[PDB]
Amino acid sequence: ELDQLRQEAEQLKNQIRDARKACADATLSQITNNIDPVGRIQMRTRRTLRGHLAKIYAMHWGTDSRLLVSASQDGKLIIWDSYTTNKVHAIPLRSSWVMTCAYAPSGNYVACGGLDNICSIYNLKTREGNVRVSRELAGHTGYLSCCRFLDDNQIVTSSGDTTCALWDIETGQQTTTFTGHTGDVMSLSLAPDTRLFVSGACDASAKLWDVREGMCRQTFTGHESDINAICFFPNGNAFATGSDDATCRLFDLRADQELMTYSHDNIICGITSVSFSKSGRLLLAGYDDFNCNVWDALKADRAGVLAGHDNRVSCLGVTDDGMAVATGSWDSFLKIWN
Amino acid sequence: TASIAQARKLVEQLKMEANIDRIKVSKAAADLMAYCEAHAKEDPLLTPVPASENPFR
Amino acid sequence: EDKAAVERSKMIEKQLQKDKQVYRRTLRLLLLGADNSGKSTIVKQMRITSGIFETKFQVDKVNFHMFDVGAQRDERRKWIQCFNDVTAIIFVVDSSDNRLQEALNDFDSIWNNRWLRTISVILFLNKQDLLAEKVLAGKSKIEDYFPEFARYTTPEDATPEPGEDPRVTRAKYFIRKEFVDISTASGDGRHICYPHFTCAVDTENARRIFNDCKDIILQMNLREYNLV
Amino acid sequence: VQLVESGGGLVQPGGSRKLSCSASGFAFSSFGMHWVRQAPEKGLEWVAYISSGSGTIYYADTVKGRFTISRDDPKNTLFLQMTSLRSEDTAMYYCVRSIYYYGSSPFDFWGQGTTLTVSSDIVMTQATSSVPVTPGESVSISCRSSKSLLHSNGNTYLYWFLQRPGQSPQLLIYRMSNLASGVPDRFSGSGSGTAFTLTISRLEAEDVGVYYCMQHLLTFGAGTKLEL
Amino acid sequence: HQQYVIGLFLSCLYTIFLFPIGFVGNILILVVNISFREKMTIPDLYFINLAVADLILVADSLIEVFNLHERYYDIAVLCTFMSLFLQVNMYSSVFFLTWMSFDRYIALARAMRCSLFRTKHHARLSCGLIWMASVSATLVPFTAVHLQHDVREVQWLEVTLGFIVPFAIIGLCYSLIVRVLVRAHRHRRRQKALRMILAVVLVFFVCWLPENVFISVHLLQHAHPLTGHIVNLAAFSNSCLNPLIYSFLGETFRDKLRLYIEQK
Repeated sequence: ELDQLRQEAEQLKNQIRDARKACADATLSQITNNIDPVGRIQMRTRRTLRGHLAKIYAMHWGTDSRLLVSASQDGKLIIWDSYTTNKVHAIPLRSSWVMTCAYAPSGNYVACGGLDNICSIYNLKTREGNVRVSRELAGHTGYLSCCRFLDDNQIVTSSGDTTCALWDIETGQQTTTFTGHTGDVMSLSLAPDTRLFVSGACDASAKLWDVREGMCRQTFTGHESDINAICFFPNGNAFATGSDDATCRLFDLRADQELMTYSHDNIICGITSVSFSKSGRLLLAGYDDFNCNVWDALKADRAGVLAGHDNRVSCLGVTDDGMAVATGSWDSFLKIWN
Repeated sequence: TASIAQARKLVEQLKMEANIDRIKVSKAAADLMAYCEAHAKEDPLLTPVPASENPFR
Repeated sequence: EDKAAVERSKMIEKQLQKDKQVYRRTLRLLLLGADNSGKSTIVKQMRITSGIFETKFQVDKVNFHMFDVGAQRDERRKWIQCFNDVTAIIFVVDSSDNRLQEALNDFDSIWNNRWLRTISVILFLNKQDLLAEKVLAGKSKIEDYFPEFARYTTPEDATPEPGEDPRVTRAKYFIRKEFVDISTASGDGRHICYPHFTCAVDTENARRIFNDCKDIILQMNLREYNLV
Repeated sequence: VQLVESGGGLVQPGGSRKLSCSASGFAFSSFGMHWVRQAPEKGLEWVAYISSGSGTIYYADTVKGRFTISRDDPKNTLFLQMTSLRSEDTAMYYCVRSIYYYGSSPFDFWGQGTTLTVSSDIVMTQATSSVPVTPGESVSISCRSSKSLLHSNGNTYLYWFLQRPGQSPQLLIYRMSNLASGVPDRFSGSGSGTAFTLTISRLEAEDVGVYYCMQHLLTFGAGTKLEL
Repeated sequence: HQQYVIGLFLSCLYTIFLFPIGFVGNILILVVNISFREKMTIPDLYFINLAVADLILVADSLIEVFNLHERYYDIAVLCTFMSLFLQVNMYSSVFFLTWMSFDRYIALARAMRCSLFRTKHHARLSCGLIWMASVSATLVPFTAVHLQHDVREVQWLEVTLGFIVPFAIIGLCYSLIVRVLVRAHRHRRRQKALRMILAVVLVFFVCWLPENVFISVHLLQHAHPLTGHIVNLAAFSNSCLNPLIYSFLGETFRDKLRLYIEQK
């Protein structure tokens, strides 16, 4: 039975590959030959948000586009007022080892998680004027890689146990569990309509899930190494990825195959984070080599470099407004680039 | 039993992925290009905004 | 009033400096080791689903934060990025054990990891009394698993602890030599392995860790001051 | 969240007193406290302020030097010692809680207060002293300011307070547009930067009371009463 | 007549061998530690300050080379400014060597339970204090003599703050560091650091002893032109060697320089 089932699975793999290849008439490079290249994109460090003790591992912009939460391995969440560099909050964490942080779209909560296998929800707007833990979402058997708020009550989280889970914060129990990734899930990205989310794992494959149904819609396997970053294209029909193999790949949900790969021969180090600009034309990627490269999404060539970090650029994020880009680094400073 | 059941689940997933229809990569690229065109003006990073408009300087 | 907001930020920065002092004054240790190794007993004997079990203990008025990784997947590639820039790694091995080759491969992976390249390893060879009993009894011999012990002879520098048979000293020094060889193969001077012959009940473990942290911090400062 | 004032009573004009307010149910340290006096048959008047961490302190010109504000975090108590008094100082002394950071709501909670008795400014003017009205109707309570309350940063620092008879004031609208937590959507805030309007849409039996405008660019308005 | 021959020989040897070391090494140290200024350690601050002092002192020494002092002796204010500038620079150099020795002792011997003191803020504060103390040691005696009136007591103060106390502190600190290093190396690369410490202490001793002894003997006793030239050359030789023995005779700053070359 095992051999027969494997043969059937390989036949299905071949069918999927053939269909994807047939759908490949042109490539995004050919279509984007016409469009004039973005040219030289230059952005300067408008702010430096210092005050963290240890490596900054994650950051997330608030929907208001001014406040941004930031996590460091010293057990500190700091909500910065990006405009004035003010520390709005400094939430001490019960677990020093934090690998992810999220900001609720309403701005009322920040989620947090890491090597404690727990995603802690913090209530920013209590009546006591002190940020307190609103919930602790236990149930993962590995570290929390990424977490994102669907709303004030729903949060979906990756894990190093190779599963993604959707939670109901009031109840504190997993509404549904997404299984199928063969390696540690390293990042999420919620679609702008929040009906779909895509997760990259250490098995070098990116999967698309349906939150309401709870099942993998389709799978993408372009990369040769583990995926460290993933972000949805603003249109919601494509998403970029970042892998240790030092290349981004842009997939389209409807073509169900890679559209383009962003890589250069000198670029020989892994990617830690990726995101698009407001229009989706620029694909900002952070790298292990202490700097961040700006790519022309439609084309395949660098449009600039956000050099200026003294250590690994661990996290990167673009305001929902699209006005500025915040990049955190293992040297413990966030920098806002505009 | 366990291995064959897991293989059955994997085969079902593969069948589900195969059954879904797909569009031409050319059309996907055209859609992405059209989206980039539509909101190009409203992308401050793409089109550097003056110092009087952005809130950082 | 944004002036009051700036005052609040000032207060937060004051608290952050207060905590920065504690963070600087404390040393962080990553505890590793296979389940058969008595790392759990090592943390238990410290007299001061979940993924980490922090242990606080203090020696000569210096605080040590020892982190033991708990519920985590069998592959340690990714989460060991966090423990980059810790004071040291305490890799514990069962000397008696035979999964000693698994321990050797694990130690090789830890040593040659990209991010742990500047992290010294306080290599613990635990359960040495059990190794002594294993060798003396003759039920099992390391020659069955490793062929070089049929050729190895005790080096001169091997100081015999009183009451130790020559056979057990030779065995334990062969075990030590395995790990020292793995460490010296890639040791470029950025990180140093610190082998130790230890037992579960030994209260000397905290003192040994403190001494090796003293040496590691001495090397770090020496490199910082351009003396190495 | 509970702030109960202490002291109060009869004092001769040359005498001294000390009002104490004990905070309960919130992190008293993080909040900057105010003292606001409510003289009989007259509107609110801000007395003094002490920021978080016993930092910046301000007093009104009338009581600058005469009064002194003090704060004790361990006891969660706020003190207001008056070395000298007058007949004017007779007033219900409220202790007001406020916190300042982006998006916060200053002056959200008001203590019950104690009635002490005794033997340039941005003047706020309210268009009407009293507004006879019927239940179920909308009322456009309006006020003006000496100078535009719209700051360079981009928000008008205007606050609206409702004082139900026999109650302490309650924050309705802060920064001219934002409803306070627990305030029903009946109320609405609007303004031009120099003139402002609190346009309640449907009156309720609990919405009848005296409405005070305040600026925070501290001065309160004369107060507009609602008569059902 | 051979007196001038020997003097010229010594001056040429100096400006050929040692002066390039001093000058180029000091500008290179400043360039390397300013290009990566964001990544500076506490020792880097002291290295920058000492490099500035050494660069100024070697620039002055270029005058001592072939005794071009007579030119600037023509103007009184110029001579006074040069004298005070050189004095403050030498005092800064000596005090920075002493403070670096003490800071090395703190960092190595007391590496546990001294992180509070050794903060980059305190490092910059100590650099400022050292510079201010050097300026004081230079001006205060000068203005005191000027108001009251090469003075014997002033020269004694110069000897005390120039060699005796700084060398005693340096010797004590580096002896303690040698003790710590040897004891640690016996337990569980330290030979390089040991020989580096001995090199720095010997360089300081050999270069600063001649001038201070030359002053001291005169303080009991120019008729010593060649000897004065030699001692001044040695005093500047201290500054010339400093950037070598301290910065790129070690591995950390050599790696920093390699990175600067590769990337800049």
